[PDB]
Amino acid sequence: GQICDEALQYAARLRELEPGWSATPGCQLHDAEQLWLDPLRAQTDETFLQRRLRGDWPAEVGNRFANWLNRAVSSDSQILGSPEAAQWSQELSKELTMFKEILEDERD
Amino acid sequence: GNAAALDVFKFLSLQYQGKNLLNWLTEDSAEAVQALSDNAEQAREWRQAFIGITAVKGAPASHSLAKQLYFPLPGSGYHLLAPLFPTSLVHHVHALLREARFGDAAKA
Amino acid sequence: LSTASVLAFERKLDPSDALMSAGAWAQRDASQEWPAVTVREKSVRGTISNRLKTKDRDPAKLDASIQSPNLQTVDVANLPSDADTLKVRFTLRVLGGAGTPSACNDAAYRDKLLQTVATYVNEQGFAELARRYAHNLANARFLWRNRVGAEAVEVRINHIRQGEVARTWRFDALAIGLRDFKADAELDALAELIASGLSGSGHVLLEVVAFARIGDGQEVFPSQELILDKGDKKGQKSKTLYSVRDAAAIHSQKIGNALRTIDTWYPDEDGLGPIAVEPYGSVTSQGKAYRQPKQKLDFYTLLDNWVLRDEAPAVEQQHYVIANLIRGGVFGE
Amino acid sequence: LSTASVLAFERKLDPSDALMSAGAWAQRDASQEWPAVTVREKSVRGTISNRLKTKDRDPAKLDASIQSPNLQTVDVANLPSDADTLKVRFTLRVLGGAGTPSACNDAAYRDKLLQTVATYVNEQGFAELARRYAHNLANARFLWRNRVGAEAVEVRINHIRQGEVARTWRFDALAIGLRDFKADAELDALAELIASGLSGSGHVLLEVVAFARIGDGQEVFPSQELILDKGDKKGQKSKTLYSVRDAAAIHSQKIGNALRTIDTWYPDEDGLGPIAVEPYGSVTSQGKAYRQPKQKLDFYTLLDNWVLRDEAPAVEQQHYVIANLIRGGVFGE
Amino acid sequence: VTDPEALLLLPRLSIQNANAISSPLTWGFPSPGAFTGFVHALQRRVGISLDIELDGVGIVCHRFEAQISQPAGKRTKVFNLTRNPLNRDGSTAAIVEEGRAHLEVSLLLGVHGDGLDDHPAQEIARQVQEQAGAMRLAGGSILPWCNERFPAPNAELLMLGGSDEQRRKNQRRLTRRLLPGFALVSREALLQQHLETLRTTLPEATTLDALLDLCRINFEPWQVRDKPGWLVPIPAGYNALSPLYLPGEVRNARDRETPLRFVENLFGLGEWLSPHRVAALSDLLWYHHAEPDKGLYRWSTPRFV
RNA sequence: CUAAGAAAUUCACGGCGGGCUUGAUGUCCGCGUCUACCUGGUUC
DNA sequence: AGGTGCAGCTGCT
DNA sequence: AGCAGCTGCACCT
Repeated sequence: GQICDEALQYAARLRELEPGWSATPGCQLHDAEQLWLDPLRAQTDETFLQRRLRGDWPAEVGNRFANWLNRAVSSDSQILGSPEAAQWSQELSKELTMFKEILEDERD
Repeated sequence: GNAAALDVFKFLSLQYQGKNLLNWLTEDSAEAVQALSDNAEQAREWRQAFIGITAVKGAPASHSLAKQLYFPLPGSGYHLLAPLFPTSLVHHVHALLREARFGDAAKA
Repeated sequence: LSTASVLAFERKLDPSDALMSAGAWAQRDASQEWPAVTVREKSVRGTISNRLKTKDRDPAKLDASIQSPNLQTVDVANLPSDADTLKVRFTLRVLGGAGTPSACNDAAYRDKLLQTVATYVNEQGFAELARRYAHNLANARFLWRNRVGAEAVEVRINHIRQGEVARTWRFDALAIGLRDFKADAELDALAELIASGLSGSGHVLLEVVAFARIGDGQEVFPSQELILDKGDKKGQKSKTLYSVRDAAAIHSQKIGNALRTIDTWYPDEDGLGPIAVEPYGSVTSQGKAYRQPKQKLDFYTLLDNWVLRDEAPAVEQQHYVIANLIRGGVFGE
Repeated sequence: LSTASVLAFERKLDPSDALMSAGAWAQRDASQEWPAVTVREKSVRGTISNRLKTKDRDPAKLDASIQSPNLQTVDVANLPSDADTLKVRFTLRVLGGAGTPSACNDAAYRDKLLQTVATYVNEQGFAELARRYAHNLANARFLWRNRVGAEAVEVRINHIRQGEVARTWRFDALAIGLRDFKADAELDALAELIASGLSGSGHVLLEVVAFARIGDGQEVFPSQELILDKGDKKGQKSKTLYSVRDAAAIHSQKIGNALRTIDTWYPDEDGLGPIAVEPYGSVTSQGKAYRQPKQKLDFYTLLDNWVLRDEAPAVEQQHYVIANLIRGGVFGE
Repeated sequence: VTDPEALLLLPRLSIQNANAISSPLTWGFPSPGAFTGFVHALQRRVGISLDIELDGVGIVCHRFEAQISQPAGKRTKVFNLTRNPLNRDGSTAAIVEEGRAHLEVSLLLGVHGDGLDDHPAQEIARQVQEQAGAMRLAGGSILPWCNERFPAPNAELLMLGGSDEQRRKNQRRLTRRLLPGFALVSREALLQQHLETLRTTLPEATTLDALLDLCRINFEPWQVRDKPGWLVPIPAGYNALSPLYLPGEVRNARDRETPLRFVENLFGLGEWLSPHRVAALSDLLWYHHAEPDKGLYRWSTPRFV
């Protein structure tokens, strides 16, 4: 629960602090983090710039953050075969369930 | 007090070392006569002089360079608070801190 | 009646820390994206050049002592090697209500002081003191060593009412000297604004920018800090210069000292020019103190004779008492 | 009468850090977009080569110490392999007002000190000192080890008034030696300009570029930095070189030391080259002090006899005192 | 000490040269007694004339830097001092030490008055923000607006008017513009239960603050004990050590119309939280209460968790 | 009505001379990515 | 980059 | 004909 809030504050102060956000290296691949933890429109705001990340469904970022969180909490047959890995996955699910509601009230 | 008197406090501070007459310098003069080796008036003057360490010794006053803040009452006027410096609490915390920093068991 | 045992005044005319950036002349009107100057480090090595002792000179010992030099590491700040000028920016607010103390013990001393300040303001305004305070904004005394040797210093001052500019002022800081106080047709509007803000209604906000054409790659002089040093084998000092967010800066009290250089009425001479308004008026770059208490021209005895015994001094020396009431301080019996 | 307890002066010749870049000769007129010289690092593996104390100079100890090598990492700066010239560029400004101190306690001392300096400047101008100062910009002495063994050195000097060029000078730095002070017709215009700056009648800002033709891929020598930790055997960094934003450079005090190599008046010799002006004029490479205090020819003896007792110390030695005042420092007690 | 009718934002207060030491035992952020005294002074100078009451404060620290230094690679820090004027004889003066800091904070206030009903909200917010930009907060002056940016105008959120879903969406709206930093709350019950857990050795409470502001490692018979957040030792009011005097008794008093008392600090525990992880925004607010029969003058944050 | 109220750290400076980092080497074996779909966004 | 207490002195009374 | 001040010196961990 503390590790979620540190990432929230780092996304709120890191990209939001610097007043610049150019095109990412490899924009076909570096666009998920550049869309989620990215700023609003700027001087390079094209026609499909202010109508792409604010109009699209901002709910893939929760599963993308859960995919990063799955690496930190190690899983295997030692935990998945027991009944503690199910609760250890359900706690991360209950934490990342608010990641689309608290992390999706800006654009949508 | 003044610094020039501080060495005299050493003569008032040796009564807790070796002997047990640290409270025997002024009153209970059985240890203050065979070890004092004086008359009765000299013993009375010494008992009056060494008992003045623990006295009040001052009229209740403050200064213009002290703090004196205001504090609000529940639905009334105010109170003037004059905070002082906790010498003894600071000395106790300092003695608890330097031993944890360096000492016998902390270094072992 | 007597003097209150607890007496205190609050600082009016408080500035902020000024920030330093760099760029080129004839683009100074678009100087909002100019990059900041930064503090770096370098190493120096010198030899014995101090006035050594009167009997330990010893012409074989000086040769043996010259072979071991000194070695340091210092902080330093320069302009970039393509930038021409230096920009110094700060803000100032005038606070108003310059007669009322922040703390006073008696109720009779308080009203006697109140009516004394009331007769002063009713007889003459704050116009002389504001005309002298606006000079150190019209010229650029607040850049201390950055003003020496420059070929062009200009100052832009703008007044801020809402989130927009109400009025603007542009000066040429090298024409207005550092010795006399003369009244121009443009300095009087700023003096009237400072005098209206100093009379009690609220606060008045100004923003002061100074541009100094200093060279190209030359070094600049921010404030340096006072620390109690390290004392080990490592490098003890860096001759540390002051920074806000990786940008070289000047302190607030140094600019406040530069704005206060007012009184030419001290009884030594006006050969040193104006000094800063202090009780027992002393100069740190001079080692000594004018306005000694052996004469009757310090702050305490003048206020004691003006409030208690009711003998008003000369109209020149009436400005000095109001000046270090605007300055502030803690005084007690 | 005695000397004041606070007495400080500031320097009147301000140079900057001299950055270096590289290119090809016969293109030095288009050398504005030449790329800079960068600092790299490499590995060295040395052997023992110092004197042995003949206490542990055994036949087996030396062979044992040979097998354990010392491995270090050093910084290095070379020219590119398609470029043969080095270009060094800096700016300089001459301030003037070289008699008035920066801080002074006594007012009876500073008035007669200003009287002494004023009778010097009225008796003879700043022409001799400015001639000897312009010589050290003509022959490129500020390139210290980048000047030995060079094929050709050339120096350009500009005069800047606004963002323009007022006058230009070109010199062959190898024809003008490092020994004599011989007057040309083109060097005297630069001497007149530097004296006009030092006197106070004008603002003088110069920029100096020096080209040195060395060879393809040869090693250049920037300023060297202090390493705080003791040198440690087996891979520790051993030397570091000075830099600005990814470009090699020389310190400002090192190219300032090569401008005040002026005085030939020291009593040891005059044909062994000019040395730098200093109190107890001393070379740290030689490990000795000319102008010892046992004689009467150091700065603190001549200054204290010229002001306190009014004993002029001969025209030749009067340029030494004024050059020391142009240098700066804290004199007195 | 009621639930406030409205909340008042003060969006980004930049303070220069505040007081850093704040206690005879700590040195970090300034004490919250400064913030409660600031809002009481603001009430005395505005709310008497605008017919409102201000009692609560919420301290969200956006950023913070201190004038400190690091000597010789030692594991301590010192304070950068200022240069005072010379003495009367003209030699030097003795040095007293004080620490200064540059902080940027935000303050949410609680309004209980009846002035809300008869006047527009934005006028009250604008007048409070305009009057607040002319005095100081912690010994350091409040810096005004800078050019080339859009300034933040403060708003008046209404708490006791509306539906509950609209309430929760407004509280989720106002937490958007205050998330960069964190909030500071008090933890008396947590310190009490942690004293009662390890009470089998020594029941002195002062050896508990000095057991949570350290890094304790009892290794294997390499592990670090799980810190539940960011626990900091703070000053938590005053405690008297002298009887109450009369308005003329003590000389050199600040005012001769108010009784005086000598006083020691009290030390408690606090915590820095993200603003998302609270239920409502009125749980944060700091209040102060006095028991003049005792000597207990204490500020704390009630109605939190 | 705020551990309230107040404050100039400054002047000068050559880091520098030398150097051999080397000698050998096997990354191997095996594998099912499948099912669906109107751009008639306003590619201004 | 010490504060406090006392011996001595002055000086016009 | 003493009050008040003031300077300067010494003590001390």
